[PDB]
Amino acid sequence: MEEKRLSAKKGLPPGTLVYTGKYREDFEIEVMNYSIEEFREFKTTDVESVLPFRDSSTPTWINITGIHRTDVVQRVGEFFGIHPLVLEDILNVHQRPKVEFFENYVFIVLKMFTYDKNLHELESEQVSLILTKNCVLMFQEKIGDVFDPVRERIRYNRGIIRKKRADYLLYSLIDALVDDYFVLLEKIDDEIDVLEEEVLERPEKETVQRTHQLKRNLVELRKTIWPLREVLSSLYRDVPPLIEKETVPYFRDVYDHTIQIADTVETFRDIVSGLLDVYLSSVSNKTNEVMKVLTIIATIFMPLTFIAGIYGMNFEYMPELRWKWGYPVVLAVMGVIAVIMVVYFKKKKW
Amino acid sequence: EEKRLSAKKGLPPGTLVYTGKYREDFEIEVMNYSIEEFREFKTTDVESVLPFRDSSTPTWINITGIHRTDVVQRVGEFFGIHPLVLEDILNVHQRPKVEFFENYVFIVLKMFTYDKNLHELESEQVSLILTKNCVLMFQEKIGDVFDPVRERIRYNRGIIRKKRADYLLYSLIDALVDDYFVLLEKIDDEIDVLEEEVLERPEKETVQRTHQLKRNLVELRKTIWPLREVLSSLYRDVPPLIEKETVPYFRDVYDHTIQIADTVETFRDIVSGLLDVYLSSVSNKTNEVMKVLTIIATIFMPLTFIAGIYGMNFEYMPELRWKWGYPVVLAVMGVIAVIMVVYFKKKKW
Amino acid sequence: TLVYTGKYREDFEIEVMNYSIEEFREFKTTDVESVLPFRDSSTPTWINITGIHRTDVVQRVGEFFGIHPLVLEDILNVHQRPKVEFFENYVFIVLKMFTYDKNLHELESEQVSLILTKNCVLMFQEKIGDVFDPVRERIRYNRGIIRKKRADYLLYSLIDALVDDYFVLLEKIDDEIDVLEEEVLERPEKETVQRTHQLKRNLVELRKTIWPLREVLSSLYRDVPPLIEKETVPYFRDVYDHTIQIADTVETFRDIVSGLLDVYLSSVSNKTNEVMKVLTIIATIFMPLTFIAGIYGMNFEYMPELRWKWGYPVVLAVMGVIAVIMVVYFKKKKWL
Amino acid sequence: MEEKRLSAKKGLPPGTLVYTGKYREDFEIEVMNYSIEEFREFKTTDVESVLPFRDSSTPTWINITGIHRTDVVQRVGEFFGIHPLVLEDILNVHQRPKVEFFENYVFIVLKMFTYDKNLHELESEQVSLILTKNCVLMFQEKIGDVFDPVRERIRYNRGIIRKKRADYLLYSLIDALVDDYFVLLEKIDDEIDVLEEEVLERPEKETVQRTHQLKRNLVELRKTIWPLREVLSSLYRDVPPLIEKETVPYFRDVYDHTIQIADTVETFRDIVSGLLDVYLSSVSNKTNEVMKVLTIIATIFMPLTFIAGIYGMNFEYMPELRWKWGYPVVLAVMGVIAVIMVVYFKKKKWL
Amino acid sequence: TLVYTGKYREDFEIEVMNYSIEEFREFKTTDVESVLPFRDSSTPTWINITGIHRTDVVQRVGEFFGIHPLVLEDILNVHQRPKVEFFENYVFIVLKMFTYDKNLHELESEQVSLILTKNCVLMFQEKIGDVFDPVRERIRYNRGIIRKKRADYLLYSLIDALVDDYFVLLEKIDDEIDVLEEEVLERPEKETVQRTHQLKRNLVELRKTIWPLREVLSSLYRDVPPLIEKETVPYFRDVYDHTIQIADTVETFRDIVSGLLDVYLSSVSNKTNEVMKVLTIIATIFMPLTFIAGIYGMNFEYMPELRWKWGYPVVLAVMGVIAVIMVVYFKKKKW
Amino acid sequence: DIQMTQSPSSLSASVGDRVTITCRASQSVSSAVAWYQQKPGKAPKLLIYSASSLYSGVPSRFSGSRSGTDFTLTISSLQPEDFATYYCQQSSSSLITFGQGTKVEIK
Amino acid sequence: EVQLVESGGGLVQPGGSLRLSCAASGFNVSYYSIHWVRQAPGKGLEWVASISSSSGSTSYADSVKGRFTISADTSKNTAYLQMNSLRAEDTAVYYCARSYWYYIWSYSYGNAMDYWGQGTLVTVSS
Ligand SMILES: [Mg+2]
Ligand SMILES: [Mg+2]
Repeated sequence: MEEKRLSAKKGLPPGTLVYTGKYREDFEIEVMNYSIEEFREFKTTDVESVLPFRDSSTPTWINITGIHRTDVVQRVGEFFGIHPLVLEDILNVHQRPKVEFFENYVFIVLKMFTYDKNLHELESEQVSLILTKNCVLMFQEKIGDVFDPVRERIRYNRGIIRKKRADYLLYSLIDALVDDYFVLLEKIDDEIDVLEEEVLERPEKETVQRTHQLKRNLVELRKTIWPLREVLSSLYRDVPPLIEKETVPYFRDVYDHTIQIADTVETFRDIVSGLLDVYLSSVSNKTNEVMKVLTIIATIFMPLTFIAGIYGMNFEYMPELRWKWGYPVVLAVMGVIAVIMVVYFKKKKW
Repeated sequence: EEKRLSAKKGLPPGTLVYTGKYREDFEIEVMNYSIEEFREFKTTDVESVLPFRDSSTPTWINITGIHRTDVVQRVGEFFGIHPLVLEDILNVHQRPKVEFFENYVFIVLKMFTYDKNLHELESEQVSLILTKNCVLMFQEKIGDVFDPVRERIRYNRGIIRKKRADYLLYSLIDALVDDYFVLLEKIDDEIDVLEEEVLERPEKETVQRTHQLKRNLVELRKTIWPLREVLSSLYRDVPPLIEKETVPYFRDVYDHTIQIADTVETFRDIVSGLLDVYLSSVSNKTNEVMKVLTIIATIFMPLTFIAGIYGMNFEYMPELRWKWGYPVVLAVMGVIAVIMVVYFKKKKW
Repeated sequence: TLVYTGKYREDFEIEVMNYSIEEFREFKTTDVESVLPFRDSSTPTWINITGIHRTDVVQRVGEFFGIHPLVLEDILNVHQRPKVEFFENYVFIVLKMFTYDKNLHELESEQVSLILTKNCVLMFQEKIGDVFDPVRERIRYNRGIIRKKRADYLLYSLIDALVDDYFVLLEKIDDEIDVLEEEVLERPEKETVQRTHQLKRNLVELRKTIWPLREVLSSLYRDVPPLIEKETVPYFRDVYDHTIQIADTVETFRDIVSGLLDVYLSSVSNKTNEVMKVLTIIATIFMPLTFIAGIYGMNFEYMPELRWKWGYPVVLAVMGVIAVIMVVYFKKKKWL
Repeated sequence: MEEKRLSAKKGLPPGTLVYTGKYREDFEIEVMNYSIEEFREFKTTDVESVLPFRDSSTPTWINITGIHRTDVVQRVGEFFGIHPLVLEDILNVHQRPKVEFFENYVFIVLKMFTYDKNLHELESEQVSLILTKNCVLMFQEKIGDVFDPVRERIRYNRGIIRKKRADYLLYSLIDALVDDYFVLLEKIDDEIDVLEEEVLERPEKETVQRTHQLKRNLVELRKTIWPLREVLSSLYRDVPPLIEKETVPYFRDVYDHTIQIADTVETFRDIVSGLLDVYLSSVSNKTNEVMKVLTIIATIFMPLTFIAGIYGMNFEYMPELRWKWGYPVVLAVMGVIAVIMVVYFKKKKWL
Repeated sequence: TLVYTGKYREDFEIEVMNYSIEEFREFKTTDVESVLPFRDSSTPTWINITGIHRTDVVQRVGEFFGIHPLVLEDILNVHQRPKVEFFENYVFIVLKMFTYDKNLHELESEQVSLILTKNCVLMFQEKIGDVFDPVRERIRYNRGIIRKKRADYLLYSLIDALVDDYFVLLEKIDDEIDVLEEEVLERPEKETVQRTHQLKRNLVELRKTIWPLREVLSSLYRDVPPLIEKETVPYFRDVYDHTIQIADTVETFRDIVSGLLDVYLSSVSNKTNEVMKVLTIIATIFMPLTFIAGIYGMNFEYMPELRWKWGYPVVLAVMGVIAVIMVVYFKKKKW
Repeated sequence: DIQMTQSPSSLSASVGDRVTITCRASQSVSSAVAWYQQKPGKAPKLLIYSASSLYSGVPSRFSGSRSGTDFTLTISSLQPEDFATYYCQQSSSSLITFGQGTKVEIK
Repeated sequence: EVQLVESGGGLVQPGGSLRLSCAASGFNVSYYSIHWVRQAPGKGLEWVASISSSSGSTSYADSVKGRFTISADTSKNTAYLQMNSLRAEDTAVYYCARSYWYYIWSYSYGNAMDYWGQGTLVTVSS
C-alpha cells in the first residue's frame, strides 16, 4: 500500500491533530524579525521563544521546519487563535492546495516539488502559510527551501522587502515557489526531450517504462498546478483586509506566471500523449525493415529453387535432356531473373 | 437482460414502489442525546419514534431496510414530508442531491463496497433528512460506515455531544466521505498491481482486466461528481436550518470531495495509459517473433536453393568429383551460413 | 407556416379530453369542430393533433389561440433542437421523441410541440402513436392527483412520460452496449467496428438532443412563469433531476464505448501476434528438415549412404530428434 | 513585469513598426456613430475624416479593415493617444488573444477563424479592439467579419444597443465573435462526421494527412480559446473605470459561452484520438487478413514439400516398393494431412 | 585540481588588444607572464586565451587576477549551458558559439568563457577562429564608439557579435528546413527521415543553448552590478530582444520539424500492408509449384507418370494454369 | 555582399507558353527575394515579394517558388504585355542587390 | 494617389556635386523607407542608397559609400540625395522608390518597393 495512505484519520473526531507525512527525523524554528533599519535572526527548538512575536509592530517570518511534533503546531494554533480545522489541514500532507480567508488570518496550503534525475520520481512537500496581522507563520516538514532568495533579500537589501509589510513577505514566498515551479518545468522539459529522442531512435522496454513514469509524474504535476491558479486568483481578485491593497499588482504578476505554467504543463501533456504512439510506429518501422529484408530474400530465392525443382523432376524422355548444355542456360536464366528482381527491389526503392 | 433497470414505468408521481433488491431485515435505531445525557435503543415498532418529532434534544433515527413501504409512508406523513421526496427516498437509482424545504433538508448519498477478487463495485443508497432538532436517515440494508460516529457519541469523544443536529449531519457526511477515501485507496492498490503486471508480464487477460477497471472508474465518477455538486450546493446555499459556526465543516467536506474527484481523474488517466503500454509490449513481442522467423528463413533459404540447383537429373554436371566436389559444396554451404549469421548480431538481430 | 420536412407522412387526426374532479369527456375527431373547448376557460382540456399535413388547422388554432405567428416556422420543421419560449398567456416548447429499433440501429425522431394556454394543453405530433398514452389512464381511470390541478400538472405529467421514454431508450442502448462489449471481449469480429461506430454516432445524437432539453427544463424550473401555480414547481424539480441523470448516463455510455474501441484494437494486435507465432513455428520446423532432405537428395556419386548403419532410419531419426529439440526449445519461450 | 518598452528588433530601423501578416490587398475605414435618436454611417479611405470623432459625445465605432497600411494605424495611434507598444501588438499578428488595461483605454486582441472545407484550411485572422472613453476602434486584417448582426442592430434600432455607451458596443462585438465560434465548432462537428467513416472504411494516406492536420487544428483552437477565456475572466473580474457596472453582468454570459466552447474542444480532442485508434485498428486488420492468407498457404504446403523431399532423396535402401508400390499411400498421406490442416483452420474460424 | 574536459587540444595562443581613445596596441604572444601587468592600464584591455588544454596558463591567469577556483572548474567544464555568475570583483559568463556546414548536415559547438574585471575583459576560447572579427575591426580601425567606452561596452560588443553569429546560423537552418520540406513532401525515404531526425536534434540543442542565453541577458540588464554601469544598460537591453527573436524563430522551426516528422512517421502500417501483399502474392503462387515439383521429383519405381502424351508440357501447362488463376484471383482482392 | 546570379540572361518565347526564370543567391537569404518587371523605358513594376506571395494588382499567372537558394519566377501563359525585363532583388540584409535581368523576347 | 517625382538631373562635370530631390506626394515620408535605384544606360538595375525618415538611419552601397549622401526632410515631405565627387560611370537614370517591410520569420524581414518615380537622367561627360 506504500506511504500513500489517504485513510489516515479515517475514524477520528474533526480537529484531531495527526501527522500524515513520512518525515519524522528533524525539527527547527527560524524567526526573522526585520524592520526598516534593523533585522534580527533567531534559531531555536522551543516555541516559547517564538510565541511573543505575534504582538510585534514589525513583520516577522516564522519558519517551523518539521511538523511531525504536533505539540508545536497545537501550541502555535492555540496562541494565535487558529481554528482546529486549519491545524489538521496543516498536518494533512495530502491536502489539496487551497486558500481560506478568516477574520484575522489568511490560510494557504501550497506544494513544492523536487525532481531527481538519477531516479525519475517527483517528490512533493507541503507548505502552509498563515498570514496573521504582521506575522507570517510557515509550516513545512523538512529542511530545504526555495525561499533562500527571500532570506538573502531580507539580510542584504537587494529590494524593497524590508520597506513593506508582511503581505509583501507572503508575496515574496509565493513568487519564490512559482520560480521553483518554473525550474522544475524546465527540468521536466529536458526529460521530455530525452525520452522523445529515445522513442524516435532506440525503442526498448525501459523506454516505455520511463515514458509511463513520466506520464504519471506529469499527471500528478498538473493535478497540483491547476488549484494554484485558483489560489492566486483568490489572493488577487477578492482582496481580504489583511492584504493592504498595495500588493495586488504583484499578485496579478504571480497569477500571470501561473497561467504560463499551466500552458506549459498542457503542452508537455500533449507531447507525452503523442510519445507512446510515436514509439509504437517506430517499432512498426523496425519490423517493416525486417519485413523488407525477409521478402527480398524470399523473392530472390524462392522462384530459383522452384525452377531447380522443375528441372529436377525425373522421367524418361526429358526435352531438357540431350540439350546443348543444360547448366549454362539455366544458370544464366536464374542470374538474369535475380538481377532484374534486385533492380526491382533494392536498387529502385528498398 | 438484468435486474438493475432504471425504470419505474408510468406510475403516478404519488407512488412509493421500492425499486431495490435488498429485503434482508428492517430495524429502527434511535440515538437521542444531549450535553449531559445519552440514550440509544433498537426496535421494529414505528410508533415508538412518535414523540421524537418535536423532541428538543437532537435525535438520530436510523431506519435500515427500507423495503416495507408502511414504515416509510408513516414516517413521511408524520413529519410533514412531501410524497415526491418519499418516492425519491425509496427509489435507489437516484443521483445524489439536496432539496431544501421550509422545515427540512433532504440529501441522498451512496456508499460503495468493493469486492477485490471479483473487482466488483456495488452501491447502497442512504437518504438523510434534517428536520429542526432531529436527523433521520433511511438505509438499504444492515451495515454502514457511521460506526465511528456511534462510538464518538457514546463515549463522548469530540464536540459531537455538545452540538445540534447540524453537526450530526456533518459527521455522517464526513464518515461517508472517509469511506470514499478508503475505497479510492483500494482502487489505487488495484491500479498499481495491474500496472506492474502489464509492465512486466503482459497477457491476454490484461486487456480485459483494464477494461473492467475502466468500467469501474467511470461508474465511480458517475456518483462522485454528483457528490461534489451536492456538497457544493450544501456549502454555498447555507439555509437557515444549517447554523453558523458549522459551515466551515461543510467547506472542509467539500474540499475532501473535490480532492476525491481529482484523484479519480488521475486514476482514469493512468488506466488510459496502461492499455497503450500493453499495445507497445505486444508490438515488441511481434518484432522479436518475426526477427526469429526472418533469421531462420534468411539462413536456410540459400542452402536449400543451392542444394536444389546442384541436385537435378542432368547428365552435364561438372560435379563428378571435379576437386572433391561434395566436401567443397558442403563447406561452401557452411561458409555461406557463417557469413549470413555474422551479418546478424551486427544489425542487433 | 406552409411546408414541413416530414420524413414520414401519415394520416390526420385530432383528439380532445376534458377532465375534472367528477365529470370526464373525450372526443375523437378529424376536423376542427371542437371550437367550443378552445377558449372555454373550463377545467383543463388536453388536445392532441396527430399529423400536421393540414397546416390550415394549425393556422386556424394560431389565430384562434395567440401564437406570435413567427414561431409556426419553428413548429412545422421537425429537424430542430429542443427549445423553450416565454410568451405571455401561453408557453411553447419543443421536445423530441426518440424511437429505437433493434433490427436496424436508427434513432427515429418525431418532433413534439407543447403549447400551454389558460386551462388548456395542446400537442402537435407528426406520426401516429406516442409514449404519452399512460398519462391517458390517469385522465380516464382517475388515478393520482392529475384531476385536481389546472393544466400545469398535466404538462408536468407529459414531460415526465417523455423522460421515462428516454429512460427506456437508454435501457435498450445499455443492453446493446453490454452485448457489444461481450462480443468484443470474447471473439473479435471484422465489421463489429461498424456496430461500435453506429453506437457512437447514436450516442452523440442523443447527447446533442439531451443537453438542450436539460437547458429547457432548467429554464422551466428556475425562473417560474406566471402560468405555473407555484405548486407544481417541485414536480418540475424531479424532471430536471431525471434529465441530469440521463445526461450523466449518456456520458458514461460514451466513455465505455470509447474504451471498447481500444479493447478491440488490442485484440486485433494480439491475434496478429498469434499469426506470427504459428507461421514462425511452422517455418522454422520445416525449413531445416526440408534443407537436410534436399542436401541428402544430391545426386552426385560420392556418399557414405552405404554402411554407417544405413542412411534412411538415421536421417529419419535425426530429423525427428532435432524437431523435438526445437519444439521443446519453443516450450521454453511458451509459444506453442 | 517590465516598463512597456519597444521591441527594437534586428535588421530593422530602431523605431519602425512592421505588419506581421499576409493580407496586403484591401483597405477601408467604416465609421458608424450612433446615438439615441439618430446615427451616421460612412465608408472612406482617408484617415483625416475619422480623427475628429475622438471627441464625440455620442458613442462611435471606427472599423479600420486592412492593417497592412502602417501609416494609417500609426496616425490613428498618434491621434488617440495609443501607446506605441500597443500599436506594435496591433500590427503583430502571431500572438494569442490577450487583454490589457491602461489609463484611457482597454486594448484587446482576439481571433476570428474561418474553416474552408475545400483544402480543409482553418485560417486565423487577428482582430484588435481598443475601447476609449467614447469611441471603439477595431483594427481588422482583411475584408470579412462576423459583426453583421451588430451592424443590423445598430442600423435598425433593434435591441438596446442604441441607448447604451461604447462599453456595451465592445460587449456586443465580443459576443458576436464568441457566437461565431459556435458556428466554427459545428462546422468541426460536420467535418469530423465526414472524416470518421472515411477513416474506418478507406484507410489511405490522405486520411491520416487530414487527421493529423485536424489534430494540429484542434491544438491551435485550444491554444487560442484558453487565452480568450482568461481575457473574458479579466474583463468581468476587474471592472476598469472605462466599463460601467451595468455592463459587467453581460460579460458573464460570454464567459459561460467560452466555457462551453472549451469543453467542446476537449471532447473534440478525445474523438480525434479515438479516430486515430480506429485507423490503426482497421489497417492492422487488413494486414492481418492478408497475413492469414500467407500463413494458411505456408502451413498447408510446407510439410507437403518436406515429405516430398524426404521421399525424393537418392538413398540405397528404400522401403518404397511396398503397400501397392508406395505411391498411393504417399498420396493418401498428402490428402489426410491437407484435410487435417484445412479442418484445423476451419476450427479457428478463418478459411 | 584542474582538468580539461573538451576535445580540442591542438591550438594555443594569447591575443592582447589594449585600446584607448587615441592609441591601440594589438599583439600575439604565448607567454602568460608578459600579459599579467595589463591590469595597470586604466584604459580597457581585451585578453584572449585561445587554448584551454594548456591548463597552466589559465591557472596562472586566475592566480594573478584572483578568481575563485570554482570558476576555473566551470571554464574547463566544456559540457555546460550559458550561465552568469556575479561577484564583488568580476562578472563570469559562459556562452556557446556554433558552427554549421551545409554539406555535412551536423552542428558543433564551442564553449567560450568571459570574465569582466575592473577595466579588463578576458575571453577563453577553445580553438583558432571565432565570431568577434567585426569587433576586432571596429577596435582597430576606429569605426564605432568602442574606443571611447570602457570594457563593459567591449563585453557588449562581444555578446552582440555572438548573437549575430546566432542569426547567421538561423539563416542556414532556415535554408535547410526549406529544402527538407519539399524533399520530404515529394520523395520520402530513409535518408530524408534521417536528415529530419538530425535537424530535430540540432534544433533541440539550439533551443537548449538559446534559453539560458536569454536568461543571461535578462540577468545582465535587469539587476546591474557596479561593473556594468548605467551607460551600457540601454545597449544590453537590445541583445535581450535579439535573443527573443532567435528563440521565437527556434520555436517555429522546431514546431515545423516535429510536425513534418510526425506526418511522415504516421504512415508505417501502410508500408506493412504493401510488403505483406508483395510477399503473399509471391509466396502463394510458388509454394504450390514447388510442391508439384517435389511430387514429380520423387524416386518412385514404376510410377504412373512415365510418358503420357507429352507429360512434361502437360505438367508445365497445369502449373502455368494454376499460377495464372492464382495471380488473377489476387487482382480480384485488390492486391 | 550578396550576389544574385540570374539566368537565363535572355529568353525567347512566343505567346501562350510557360516561362521560368531562376536566380541563385551567393549565400543564404531567408526567402527575402522580390521579383520586379520593367518595360523598356519605364519604371519597374513590382511582381513578387517574399519569393512566394503575389503583389496586389498583378495577373495571377505570375508565380514564385523557392528551393534553398534557388528562386524561380514562372509565367503560366504569356501575353503580348508580358515581354519585359525581370529582375531579382534580395532584401535580407541592409545592403540590397539586384539581378542582371532577363529580357523576354518573342519568336 | 501616391506619386514619386524626382528632379535635379542634368549635365555635370566630373567632381561636381548636384542634389537629387524626390518629392513625395500622397503619403508621409516619415512612415516609409525611401530607396534610390540607379540604372546605367543599357545596363541592369543597381541599388545605391536608402533612408528611413522616422529614425534617420541610412544605408549606402559599397560603390558609393562615403561619397554620396542621402537625407530626408519630413517637413516638406521630400528625400534628398547629394552626390559629391561624381565620377564618370555614375551617369545613369536614378529612380526613387518607396519600400515597405514585410515579415518572413521572427528573425528575418524583407523590404519591397511598391511605387517608383519617373526617373531623372544624370549625365557626366565633357
Ligand atoms: Mg475526518
Ligand atoms: Mg531427385
